[PDB]
Amino acid sequence: MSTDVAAAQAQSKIDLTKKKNEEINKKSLEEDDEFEDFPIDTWANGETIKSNAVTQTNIWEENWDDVEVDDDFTNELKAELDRYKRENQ
Amino acid sequence: LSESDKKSKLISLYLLNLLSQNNTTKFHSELQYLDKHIKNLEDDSLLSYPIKLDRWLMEGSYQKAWDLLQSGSQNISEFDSFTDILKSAIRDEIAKNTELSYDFLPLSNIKALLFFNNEKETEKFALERNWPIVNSKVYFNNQSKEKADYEDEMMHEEDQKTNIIEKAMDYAISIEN
Amino acid sequence: INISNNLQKALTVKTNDELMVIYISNLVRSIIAFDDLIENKIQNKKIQEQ
Amino acid sequence: TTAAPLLALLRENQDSVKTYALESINNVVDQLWSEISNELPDIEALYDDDTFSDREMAALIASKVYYNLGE
Amino acid sequence: ILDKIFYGVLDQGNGWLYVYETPNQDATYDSALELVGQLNKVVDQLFEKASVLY
Amino acid sequence: LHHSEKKYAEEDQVQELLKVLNEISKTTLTLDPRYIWRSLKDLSSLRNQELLNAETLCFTVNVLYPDSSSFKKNLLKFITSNHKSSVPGSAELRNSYPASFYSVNTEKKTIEVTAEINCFMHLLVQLFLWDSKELEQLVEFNRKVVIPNLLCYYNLRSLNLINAKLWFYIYLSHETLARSSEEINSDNQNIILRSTMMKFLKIASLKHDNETKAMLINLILRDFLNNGEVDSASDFISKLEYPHTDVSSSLEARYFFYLSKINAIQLDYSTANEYIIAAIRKAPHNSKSLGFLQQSNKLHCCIQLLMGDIPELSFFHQSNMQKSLLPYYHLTKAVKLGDLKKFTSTITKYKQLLLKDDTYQLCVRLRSNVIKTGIRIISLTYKKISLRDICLKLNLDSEQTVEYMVSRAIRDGVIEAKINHEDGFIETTELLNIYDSEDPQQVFDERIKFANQLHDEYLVSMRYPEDKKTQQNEK
Amino acid sequence: RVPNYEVSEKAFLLTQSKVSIEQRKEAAEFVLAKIKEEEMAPYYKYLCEEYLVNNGQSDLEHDEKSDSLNEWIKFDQELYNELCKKNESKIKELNEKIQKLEEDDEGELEQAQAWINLGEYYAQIGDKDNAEKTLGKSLSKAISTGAKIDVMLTIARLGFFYNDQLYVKEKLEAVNSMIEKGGDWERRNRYKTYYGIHCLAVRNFKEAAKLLVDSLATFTSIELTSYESIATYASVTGLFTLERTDLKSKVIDSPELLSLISTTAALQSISSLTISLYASDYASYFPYLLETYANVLIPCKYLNRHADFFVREMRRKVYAQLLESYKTLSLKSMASAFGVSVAFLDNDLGKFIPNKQLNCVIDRVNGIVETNRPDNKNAQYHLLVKQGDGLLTKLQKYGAAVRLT
Repeated sequence: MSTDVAAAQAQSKIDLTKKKNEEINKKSLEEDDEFEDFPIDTWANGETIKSNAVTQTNIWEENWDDVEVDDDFTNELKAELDRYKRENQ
Repeated sequence: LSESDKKSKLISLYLLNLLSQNNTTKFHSELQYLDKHIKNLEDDSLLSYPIKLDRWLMEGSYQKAWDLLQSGSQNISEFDSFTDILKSAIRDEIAKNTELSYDFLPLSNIKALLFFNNEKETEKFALERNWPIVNSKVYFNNQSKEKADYEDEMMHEEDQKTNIIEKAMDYAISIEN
Repeated sequence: INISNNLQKALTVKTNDELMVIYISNLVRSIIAFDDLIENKIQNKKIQEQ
Repeated sequence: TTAAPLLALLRENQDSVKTYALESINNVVDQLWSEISNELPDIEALYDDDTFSDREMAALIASKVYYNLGE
Repeated sequence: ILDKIFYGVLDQGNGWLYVYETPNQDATYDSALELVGQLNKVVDQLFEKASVLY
Repeated sequence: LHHSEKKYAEEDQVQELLKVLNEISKTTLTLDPRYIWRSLKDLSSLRNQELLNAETLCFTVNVLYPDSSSFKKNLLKFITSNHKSSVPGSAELRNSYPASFYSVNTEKKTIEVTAEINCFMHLLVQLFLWDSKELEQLVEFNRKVVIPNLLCYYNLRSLNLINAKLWFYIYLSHETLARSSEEINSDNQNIILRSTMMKFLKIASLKHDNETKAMLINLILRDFLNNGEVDSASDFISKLEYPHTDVSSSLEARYFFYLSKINAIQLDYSTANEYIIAAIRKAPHNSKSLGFLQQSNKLHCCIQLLMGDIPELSFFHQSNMQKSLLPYYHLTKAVKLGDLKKFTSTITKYKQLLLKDDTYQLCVRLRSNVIKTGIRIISLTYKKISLRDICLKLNLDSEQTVEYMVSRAIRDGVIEAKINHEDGFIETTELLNIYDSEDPQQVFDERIKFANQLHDEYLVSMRYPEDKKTQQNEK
Repeated sequence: RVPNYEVSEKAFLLTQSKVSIEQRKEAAEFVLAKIKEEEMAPYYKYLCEEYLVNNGQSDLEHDEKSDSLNEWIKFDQELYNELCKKNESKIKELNEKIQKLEEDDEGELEQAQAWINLGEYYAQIGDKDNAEKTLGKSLSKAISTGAKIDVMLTIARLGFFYNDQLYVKEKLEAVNSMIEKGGDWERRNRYKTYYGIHCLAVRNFKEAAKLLVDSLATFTSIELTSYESIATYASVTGLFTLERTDLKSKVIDSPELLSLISTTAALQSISSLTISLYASDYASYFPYLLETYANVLIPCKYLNRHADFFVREMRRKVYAQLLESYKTLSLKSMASAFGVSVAFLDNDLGKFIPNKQLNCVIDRVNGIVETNRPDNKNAQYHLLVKQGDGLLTKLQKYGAAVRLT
């Protein structure tokens, strides 16, 4: 896979025969790739990887959302309420 | 015989001892060592006292710490030998804070904040902590001045400050080397 | 000081490109080097014959 | 393991455990070299005194440690 | 003020109008943004050269 | 048949060996033997894993064995015996050399140069244990034989650098055996292991063998992170003299990783942050490095939260590591919002996953930083804000309580505010116009010097392989 | 070709249930009508694939949901039987005729043209997979450059029909390569509008804004949604991207918008917002905000993803221009301007301020709002130094990688 911006770290490095074994060692040092433990641990498949539009699939650009609260409900309650108070003043 | 009833008791007291130096450096380093032994085997249930105390000062609630400590004088054995040091430590901690927070405080308000009930004790601490309370108003700013000056006063000092002229000299030599 | 910063950094761009260029020159010269060794085998024997 | 016992023993002012401790510190010296380098001036304190006949042992810890420190 | 045709800022904390007629934008600093801009573009392109070495 | 497959493999090994042996016979070199050795190491491991078990046995038999044959044989009988490929003329040969270990010469005993051969038979076996992937007794036998042998004689520059790659396997097999089982006698064997590591470094210190020196330091650091002896390790790191100019980039990444973990636990998160980003850049993007990257990137997210810096939303999305970094993601959203209520949920839900990465010890410290971030929100939104208002939003307990939270937080200068007791509000003091001040000057000075240093790296590297090519016969 | 974008557009209304009940129901009647006529039965079933047990589903073809307000989506097996009849029939007949044109020999012209005629049928019935193949054979055989532009576009329109934005994405890179090689202007206009609508669907509205102004001045209508819709897309992008001055000059120097006045509800709500925004009336700014939400974003395929993103960003801009003109405001004065109560305002400001793209602070006790946004030398400094860290970082890593290798 990738880390950081995908093209900036993808062009930077490749396998040579000299380095190849040595990477294998750093993974084993950690013990596991750590992406085959995570599915076991949830006991099926995730539930909160679908929590947000960017979280779901990385195909859209950022929208900086994390709350997911529609704002149209709260704005209608605001509009109508200021108006009645003023009217009956 | 390596993890014992006795171990759990002696680790608790040790942690208070590191804490009464008011070093967070050793405390968390020691805390890490414990994860691997007792902290989840026999659990925290007596080891909870320095760990809750550590918590309440990291967030900065001194009320919580004070309360925990007050009930920790219910625990009469040897935990109380550290209680009296550690109440003193909350004050000293608070007194660095107040320099930044306030520049005028009343005499009643300095007392309240440091958890005292005796005005004579407030003014006594002030001598020792090097505050000039003159006319019942503290002058935190006087104190800052002296503290800054001393760190300049010991030599290091041309390059500590840095000069407008000196920057250009450094850059110049690098290019022509 | 800020103009000087951009300029020092501009000169660093220029040099990291000159760093990559000579490094390509070396990658190229590698092929020539390999070829030369097999070739020098043939030459040694001839010069001793004469 | 740790050198932390050995520090405790020099810090104790009963002579027998100090003699002992010179011997034990030099056993584990090239393992616990960083830890005991911090509290090596203690070890030197015992060497300067004229109540000890285990001066040579005490010197000997430092020589092995000091190499490993890099001087 | 949105036209910028006399600049200034309007303060309703007391009812004044401050009329600032001072010069805007340093020309020298501003052209430094396009020069950095170009250096930030070029380095992606230098990195295209360095794909040769890899 | 089966024999034919071991012979075709063997002849590859012999050229690489023959080629190193001459360079070191002339005068010792470091890097040129090194480049050859690194290629060979990979190939040997791939050939032994996929093919046979007695392909290692063949070579050991063929050359003089000091005890290696008997040691190989013990292993092979347990996992299904072998007695084939013991034939003569594959054991009366000592391979082909021009005369350096040629079949007639070695029998004649004008020379005997088992040195390097000893070193290659140890690499074969050491890889084979790790290829088998069996623990228990097999690990123990591997440690016993090879270590005292290498230490009876004084090693040459060439042999010492070989022995660094042997040492790795020793630590790794032993460490997994210890993490699989709890046996009380193993603790006592760990003390012996610690002793051996540090002695290897001291021997190598004398010979100036730069790769050996770096490789050992990483292991010792690992060993501290596993045992909880963070306490010792503070000592260790201030007395290192680690090489950077003459070592492999895999070591240099590992080294940078360890430091951030140790520094972070001592409540220095400033230096922690710089060290992890450097380890990531050294370490590639491949799935070969995959478990390394996952752990490194966990620690980086947590670091930025410990600062109050907070990682962006960009990061988690553009990585394809979303499921793995899920506990950190929820943390990052939680800390930001200043929700104590959410935060209590996040570290509880995910508890186990965090502790395995051993960032859990760090994470608990955020229940406080969650509060400090939250009151920072309040002072930005509202410049001057009543003591009462703050208590309402984050469920704080008194005016007096919040006074005190903010008193600790502004010593660290997070909030960057000051409390007026006499009016009853908390007032941020920032208004910029710091361009006027001498602060930017200080910043610009630092930027230039990071650049001057980059010129130095460029100069030393660029011209040095040119100088070699000219000396070389190529034009 | 042409009926296809109408169907897709109507269907979208059934996908949601946040639209009005009476608007969804008229739209549903329409769709059934063209299901019969144009054979849109496969796309009817497709909407059910995109829910799985989500609102808008009530289908008798498969599972059904009783929490849906949709109830006009309910399939029949009359719908299904009518389909197999029509599909089977049409295809056998039309292919047969096309086959004889291939037989009659002329390679460049006759065969290539015969291959196009399949792709219209498969587009019509809304199968992407079969359309692509048959129209691929056409491109392979030498034909005029305009034709090639037409056909690549035709494929890219099937990606908006199903709403798979990526499908549009890939294919239009091929238009941008062939646009200059062809070098034709007829179809240049079309391109600017397609790639425009692509940008509209994603979060890149800057690119859209520059492409869509051109769309107004000159318009080609083939395979592009109705022109009243194209005005509505232009006004969205202009308000979101551009600031007071540019925005203002743009909608006075576009005769096309002004001659058309209002003509549908969506156009009206967008245009209203516009006037209020540069004219500095904030009383009526706020009703128009609510109105745009209902009638512009939700009905559009390409802005329903942005429904919430749109309101968020728009409150920032309005506030920015206000803050520009004032040194200080009182919260109560600032609330009366909008037509919202005192408490109502404080929430809204406080979601924007820690993110720090409003660049003001609120003295609560003084009740004033202060504005400490720099526009001096200090502002330039903030921009520059942040970019210069980024140059260092880029050189650092790429540096290190080349020295080691």
